[PDB]
Amino acid sequence: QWALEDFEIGRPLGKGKFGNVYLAREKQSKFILALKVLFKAQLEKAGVEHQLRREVEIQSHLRHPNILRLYGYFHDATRVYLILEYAPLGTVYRELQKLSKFDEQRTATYITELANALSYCHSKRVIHRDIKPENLLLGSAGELKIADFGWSGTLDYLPPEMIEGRMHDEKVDLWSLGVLCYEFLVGKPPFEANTYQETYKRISRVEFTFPDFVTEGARDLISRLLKHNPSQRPMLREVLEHPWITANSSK
Ligand SMILES: COc1cc2c(Nc3cnc(NC(=O)c4ccccc4)nc3)ncnc2cc1OC[C@@H](O)CN1CCCCC1
Repeated sequence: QWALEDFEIGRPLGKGKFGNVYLAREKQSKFILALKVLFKAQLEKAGVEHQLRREVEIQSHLRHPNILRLYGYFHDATRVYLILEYAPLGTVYRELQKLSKFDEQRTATYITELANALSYCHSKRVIHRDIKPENLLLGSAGELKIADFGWSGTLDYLPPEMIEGRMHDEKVDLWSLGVLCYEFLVGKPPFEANTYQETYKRISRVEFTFPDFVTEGARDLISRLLKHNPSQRPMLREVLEHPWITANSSK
């Protein structure tokens, strides 16, 4: 049983459509964490946000070093509160804008962290279909943390099966992994274009190319992951064992 009076509120970390996220601290022990405040009146209008409740139930039973922890939640008369693990280094997206693009060691280490996390999720019957840089946070040691932002995803990261209105499964996560590996190395997504229509067309036809600096091992992995036919994509164990991943990962 938590209470608002148990925390000291600090600076705003980000803004959303149903409330904000603040840096906070437990008064007594002085423990740093993140607090998200949502307004009921807002939830019960944008839809029947019982979705929040299901998502909170699901997220609170996941324990992995590469998945952001939901420590708990409570509510009062007008607000609902989520107590979250704090990520000191911020978003991967912000880090990407600063460096322009990552080198092979950093990229390979990140892909390894995500495959492990996605593997644990699949065994828990949890499939994302979403995992943008903006939604990837960094811990104290620089480790990746997967957060739950789309609990309520532009075209760039969507797989062919989806925009083509077919049925999907856990194979969408392999596609996402390919788009991300590419964006990390090149600096931008593989199907980006001036119009929505052209992007839709390139994804469906799987039309993309690599800049000259991209390595052959990197091209190999990404070409295997971005397969039109979902069943032609490798298992997560095959990604963790790919020669390019093994050679450049710092472990
Ligand atoms: C972008 O800035 C942030 C968002 C965060 C954040 N956001 C977040 C919001 N919502 C959720 N979750 C949910 O909405 C949810 C819903 C249902 C069920 C479960 C979870 N998870 C994480 N969580 C934790 N830490 C965060 C840190 C953030 O920024 C950190 C920087 O400032 C620190 N700064 C320090 C100095 C150098 C530069 C970086």
